[PDB]
Amino acid sequence: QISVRGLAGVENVTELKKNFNRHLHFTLVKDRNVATPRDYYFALAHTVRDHLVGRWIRTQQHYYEKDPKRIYYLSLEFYMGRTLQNTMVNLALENACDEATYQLGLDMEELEEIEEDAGLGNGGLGRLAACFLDSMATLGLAAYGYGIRYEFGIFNQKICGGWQMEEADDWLRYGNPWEKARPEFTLPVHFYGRVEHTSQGAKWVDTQVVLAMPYDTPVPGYRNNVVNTMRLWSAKAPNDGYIQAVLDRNLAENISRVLYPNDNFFEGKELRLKQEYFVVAATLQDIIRRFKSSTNFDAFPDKVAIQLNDTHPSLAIPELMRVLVDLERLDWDKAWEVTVKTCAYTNHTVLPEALERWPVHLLETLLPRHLQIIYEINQRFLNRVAAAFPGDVDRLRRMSLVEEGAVKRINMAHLCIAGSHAVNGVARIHSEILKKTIFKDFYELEPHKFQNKTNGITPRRWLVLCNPGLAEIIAERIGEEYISDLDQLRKLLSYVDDEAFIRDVAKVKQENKLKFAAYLEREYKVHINPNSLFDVQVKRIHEYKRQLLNCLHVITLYNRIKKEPNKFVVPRTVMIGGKAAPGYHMAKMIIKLITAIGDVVNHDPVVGDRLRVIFLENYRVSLAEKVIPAADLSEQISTAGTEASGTGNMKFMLNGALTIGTMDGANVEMAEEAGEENFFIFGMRVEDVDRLDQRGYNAQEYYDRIPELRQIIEQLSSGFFSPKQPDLFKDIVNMLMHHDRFKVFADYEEYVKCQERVSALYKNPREWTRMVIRNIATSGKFSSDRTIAQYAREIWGVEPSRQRLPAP
Amino acid sequence: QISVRGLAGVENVTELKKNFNRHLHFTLVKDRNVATPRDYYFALAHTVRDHLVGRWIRTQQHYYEKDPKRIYYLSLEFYMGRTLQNTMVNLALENACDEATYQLGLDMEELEEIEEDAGLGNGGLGRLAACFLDSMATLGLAAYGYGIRYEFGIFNQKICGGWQMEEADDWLRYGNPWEKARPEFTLPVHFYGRVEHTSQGAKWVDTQVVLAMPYDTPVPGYRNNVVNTMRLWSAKAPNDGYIQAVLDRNLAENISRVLYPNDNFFEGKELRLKQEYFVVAATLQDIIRRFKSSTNFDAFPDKVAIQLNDTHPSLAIPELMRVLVDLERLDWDKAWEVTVKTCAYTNHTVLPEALERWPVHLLETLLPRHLQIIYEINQRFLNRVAAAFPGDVDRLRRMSLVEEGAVKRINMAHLCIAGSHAVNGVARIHSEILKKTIFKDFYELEPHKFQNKTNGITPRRWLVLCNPGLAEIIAERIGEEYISDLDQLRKLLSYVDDEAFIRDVAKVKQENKLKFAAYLEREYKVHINPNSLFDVQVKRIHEYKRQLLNCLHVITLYNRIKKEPNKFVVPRTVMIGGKAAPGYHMAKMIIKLITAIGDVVNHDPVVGDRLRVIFLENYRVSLAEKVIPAADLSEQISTAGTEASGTGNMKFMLNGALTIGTMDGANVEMAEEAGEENFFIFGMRVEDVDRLDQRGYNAQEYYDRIPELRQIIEQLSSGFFSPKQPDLFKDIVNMLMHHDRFKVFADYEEYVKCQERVSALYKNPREWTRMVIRNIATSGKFSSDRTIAQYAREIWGVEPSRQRLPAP
Ligand SMILES: O=C(NC(=O)c1ccccn1)N[C@@H]1O[C@H](CO)[C@@H](O)[C@H](O)[C@H]1O
Ligand SMILES: O=C(NC(=O)c1ccccn1)N[C@@H]1O[C@H](CO)[C@@H](O)[C@H](O)[C@H]1O
Ligand SMILES: *Cc1c(COP(=O)(O)O)cnc(C)c1O
Ligand SMILES: *Cc1c(COP(=O)(O)O)cnc(C)c1O
Repeated sequence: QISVRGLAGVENVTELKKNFNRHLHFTLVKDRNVATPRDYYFALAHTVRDHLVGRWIRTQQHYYEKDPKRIYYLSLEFYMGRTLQNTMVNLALENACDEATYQLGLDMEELEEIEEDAGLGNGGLGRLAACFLDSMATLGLAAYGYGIRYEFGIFNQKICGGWQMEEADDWLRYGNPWEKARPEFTLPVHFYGRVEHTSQGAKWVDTQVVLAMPYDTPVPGYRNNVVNTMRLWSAKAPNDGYIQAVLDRNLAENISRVLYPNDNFFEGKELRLKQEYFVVAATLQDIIRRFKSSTNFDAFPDKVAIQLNDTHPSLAIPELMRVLVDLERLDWDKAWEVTVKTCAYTNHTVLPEALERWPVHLLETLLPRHLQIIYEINQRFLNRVAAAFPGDVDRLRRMSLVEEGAVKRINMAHLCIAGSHAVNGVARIHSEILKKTIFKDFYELEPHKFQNKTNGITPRRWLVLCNPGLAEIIAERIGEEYISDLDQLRKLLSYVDDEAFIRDVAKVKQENKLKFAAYLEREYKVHINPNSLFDVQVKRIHEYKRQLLNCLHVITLYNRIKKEPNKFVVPRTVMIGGKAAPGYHMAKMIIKLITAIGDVVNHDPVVGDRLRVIFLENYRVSLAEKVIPAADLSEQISTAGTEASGTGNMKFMLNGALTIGTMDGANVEMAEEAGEENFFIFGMRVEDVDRLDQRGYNAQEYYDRIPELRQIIEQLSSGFFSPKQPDLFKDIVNMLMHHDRFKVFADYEEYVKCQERVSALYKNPREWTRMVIRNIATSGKFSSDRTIAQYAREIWGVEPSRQRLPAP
Repeated sequence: QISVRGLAGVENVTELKKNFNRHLHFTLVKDRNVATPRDYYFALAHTVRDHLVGRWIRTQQHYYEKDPKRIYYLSLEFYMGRTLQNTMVNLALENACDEATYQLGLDMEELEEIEEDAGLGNGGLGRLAACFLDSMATLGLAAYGYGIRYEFGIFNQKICGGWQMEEADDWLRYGNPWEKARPEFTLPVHFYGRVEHTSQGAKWVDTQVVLAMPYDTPVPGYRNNVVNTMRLWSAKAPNDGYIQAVLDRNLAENISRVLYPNDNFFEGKELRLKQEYFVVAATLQDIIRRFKSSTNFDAFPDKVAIQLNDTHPSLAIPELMRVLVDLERLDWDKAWEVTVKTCAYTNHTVLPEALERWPVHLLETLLPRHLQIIYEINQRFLNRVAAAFPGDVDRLRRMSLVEEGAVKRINMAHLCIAGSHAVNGVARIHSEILKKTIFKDFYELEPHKFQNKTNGITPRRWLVLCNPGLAEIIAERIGEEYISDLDQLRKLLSYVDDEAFIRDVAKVKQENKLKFAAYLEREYKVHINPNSLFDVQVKRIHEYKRQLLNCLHVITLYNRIKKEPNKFVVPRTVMIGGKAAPGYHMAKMIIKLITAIGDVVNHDPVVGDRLRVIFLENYRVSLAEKVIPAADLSEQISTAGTEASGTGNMKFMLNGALTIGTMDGANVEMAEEAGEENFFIFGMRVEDVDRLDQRGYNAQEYYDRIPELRQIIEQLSSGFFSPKQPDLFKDIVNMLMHHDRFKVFADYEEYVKCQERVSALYKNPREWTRMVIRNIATSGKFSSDRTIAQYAREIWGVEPSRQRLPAP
């Protein structure tokens, strides 16, 4: 049908049809009389999977022969979403499969909807890992993603009476056609026990053993015949009254049972610590085994790079030391040199409550040898600090890996910096903040360690897959090369005054909005006006992300309409979605508030279809692929200095939405690339927040001086949005008035004014679209291909390649 | 190579090779450079499985079109063993696959050894179900086996210091290529809750829900293109702080976790009750659904037969009543008529400690509606007893389904008889004992209900598969038709004086013994003399099976040798094997005794290779297939009246061993078929046991009057067989002397004398072999094809058919 989806050749279509029928018969054990749509999905998935296999085997064989430096990306989260369409895109099979299925009397799009999301992540950090795997394969790097195969991913969110309910995400129920179990490569992981000191070094004995069984998933590069591996570990009990002993095997296997959904607040739970060590110990054994199958660990850093996705796999540092010292019998200093040159650490937040600080007593019981190694690392590190800054006793306590207090804790971030040759933030402003504030002491000691690597997204999933209409109109003008070289989008600037292109851009957006408007009715029974401005804020629910500020604007628009009903206003559909961490009370209250506002606004006859407020249920990767292409306005309104980067922001920019946002995280670089004239920038900068903190933030001041703000708080307090429970939102009002860490009121005025300017531009479709073109055209920097090339050259010491491997 | 293994045609071999290579590549994601023997096994298994699929789909389609009466075999145990070779045999693919694998440079026999046993049973009852499935498919019956997919089957037995250790049987670790998960046919099962009475009947409310997910395994008939289904249910939690709720799903899923290994003593554990209801509730829903997919339940018994394998699925009776009365709204009397005509019950023991008597309080909590239904069944049943035997108040209490006492219990056997149109024992003597003793009252009320169905074994697994050498020499003389018509073996009587055949029979036995002798060295590092008489007792360890009597004979032979060292004795290898239930202390002591005897006997230089005592570790179906063809003497020495049938006895008879045995279970009919002159029959008959019980059994009498017996007990007591722990076997001596329910001493003299007669015949190879031929030739009655044809005609009301379905 469309050019970017590849050729539908006579031989390929015929071959796909017959392999489809073979799988339906032999693999699923069905015939056309009993087969359900789910059966058809699986037959197609198996058919597409077959095309990966040859390439997968020869890619790994190629790495064995060429022996390049291997990249190991360690993460507790891989937020993969669906695999079928992505695989078709990367193999150039989409049109052929669409044709083959059409001839069998099936709709491929309908079959795609059957696939479960692989929801093995919370949000941005997990999705970054997924985009990174795609880019590493596309750039021909010998890269492996290592994590945990959770049998339950991020919970499915149900909204019941306006409240979030959590439901188990049983994503493996019907099977996963993409993974291959590798029980033959099972490895032991040790827990508890105690340390003995012999004449020949320390020995970790009397341990409990849990088995780590790998499952391999193929990661295809974009049309280069490269297929890399994501290896996820599953926990298994070893085989050695009777009934209870068998039933107690569950305790060992609980390690890989469920993803921790708490992305706001560090909890210090033993099971989470077990998960972190489990992935680290199994992965490092696998790495060392592969390295030996090429005795001298001097070349270890020449052949291995380990990237730590936040501090979650930070135990890699003392585990590598443990193996090198205790098992390989290397001396401390040489083992340390190897460890530092091998490891690199990526930080994803500056918020102190999110930072991992493990109680010493927990590490003492679970990982006694690792604690001893951490103490030794700390002693030697502090000796270096003391020699560099003699007499600076406070610096010593500030930089210690061991934090003092009621409970002694290990600061995992300090451990990561000490044991890594590179530390990076995820956007320029974030990386600067690391050097100036939370890691200032470390920067002063080792300035060379600190880098920036601004985040990106893959344009395969986030343009070609989810927005084929836009990908096509772009390809018509500038060809197809931009898909793996997104900087080529700049060529679109010479079309900003092209009347045909302006019309095509706006048409693609309109089609996307109608498509999503119909999706909302068919699956959720909600009616929206597709002519309205689609105002979208989708991301996890956090106080810092300021969904509450959005809520205040919504109520402001409603109150203005009620005050002057017969005045024209630009119609809006305000959509907010995202999950709240199960333990986060305030975030759960925020969801309730959103739905409560919707209940009043959506049923006011005076409002009509001029304003609609919808809470987008169960926001996840598959939903993002639908809503983002449909959006007109992207809300990126975190308090300056709090969102390390954001990546949702980049997805919207690539897909033809304009951005209203603060100068926070990657928003700064986005505005810089597009030009500030082409962004809706408002609010305090980082410096303004700092000034207000020195003064002391007093919310009462804003309440007293802004009558429109006062009215909203009075409505919240009095029970306007909750007639049956008048004090329902007292916690929210209290926080806003007395305990607001994120200064919602301080940005309110400028936010509302800026929103008026958005409405003004939307009244002029031609000038709106021209600004959109200026955004899409400058979004190239935010490809994860760029990000990964920077990691490769500046951290891992490897060269990317767009050259294809020979096709089987 | 050999005729009975089928044709190895040029096209079939070429096709098998290419499909093997396809699976290795696409299914296993391997190439010849990395592939292990396990990979090769799986590639072959998938290749063979492909040949089943077409036949499986068209068999089920055939049943849909023809709508025959369906047979549902309900069992908590299916002891299947390995599937690969059995499938090749039944599809006539063995030679073709042997050739195909040979040309790929692989040994098929070596690959067969990689397959895990499906050990979903304890012993005879579980293996009977497996043989029955094979025969039902071979006889063209529309039959379904229903059970539980345990993730852990019968434990693997390790012997450590002479003691049994239990190891979890993780049979699914590497995957099961034979099963097909059917998550789309998942059904809810209810537990706990309470009963409400509305105007319109009873309602079971506030229940806990566990999901039942089916897994289907193909059951191929012997060369008739019939492929039936074994459906096994797996427990799943429904999808609806947070972390713990997810982890607690294990509690629901524990239902299908592990097979109860206690085959000696009923325990009354809640988890076992849950397992029993789980299989019953899911199965009955499936049956009713299939019946409706053909409103009037009058025809239900015309289209459905449910066979209860012991009382384990007895809840089928009140569950069917529950569904018909509470859900379908049929009146009680009509529902009862349908239930009785649908259900039939098979009893497998007379030992009172094995009989299921569930505490009322357990049923009250777990299954409150079922208890109410059971009480109502009981009331109406006792009203019939009272009308038939007026004034007989003791009969009323004896026949009650409710047993009185400290704890009230439900007698599940009484429930089964009341609710079934047919009750059968498993051998003629057993069925008679049921009518005369434990179910005498029920027989007097309803004589027409009581039947015999003598057990059998499948000659596919138990001759063709495990003893191809013997199957071939038989086929040379009488053709191949006997394999599905075992009565044809009688034709072999005209070869009893044939010198060529005598030589061939003895040669096949010698080859089997050398094969097994080498197996013992290669896998267990034990040396045996292949010229010795192979004296074998393999079966679960129970007091009633009298492994202890065998032990006494062994010690007698040892003591006789030590007394007269330079006298000639027929050399013997005495092999004993079998598992003890984990809680059965005496059975565990018996295993220790056997190994302890071996430790003394096997290392006595004066004995040499004239006597060897070996404990066969981890006895299971795959081991049975090896040892039985190698045996010369089969030990079937249970106290008369205690072994309901036995089936191991039949396996040995078919494979060319002579039998030393009591007149118990099926031994009686075996001797009858072969002639008593051709069996080594000894010991008390049932009547003799009864006479001794009236007198009172005094073991001291035997100890006082038999000097050889006295010496053995003195050796046991003094610590002759346990020098370091002199009183190790005091429990055994105490039981034998004071508390022996099974009268070991009473059969000792005749046993030893009879064993002398065995040794005498073994000295004359020609006459030994001629007696063997007389046994093999008359073993036809003991085919499960005969057994199943009798069930079909006399209980289920269906006609068997040897006619083949058209090949795809
Ligand atoms: O998503 C997360 N963390 C978590 O999900 C998380 C999970 C467990 C504990 C702490 N945390 N972090 C996000 O990472 C993205 C990628 O760099 C950035 O764009 C976002 O600015 C950042 O908030
Ligand atoms: O094997 C068993 N029971 C068990 O395994 C068992 C399991 C649980 C509870 C009670 N029991 N029973 C056996 O059944 C065979 C088939 O009819 C007969 O040949 C044997 O004589 C009989 O002992
Ligand atoms: C991109 C993405 C995120 C990250 O969004 P931010 O706005 O950067 O927090 C979270 N969840 C999903 C499903 C995503 O796709
Ligand atoms: C046949 C068989 C049995 C039954 O043997 P009996 O001697 O009849 O108790 C038990 N276990 C296995 C593995 C069998 O094959």
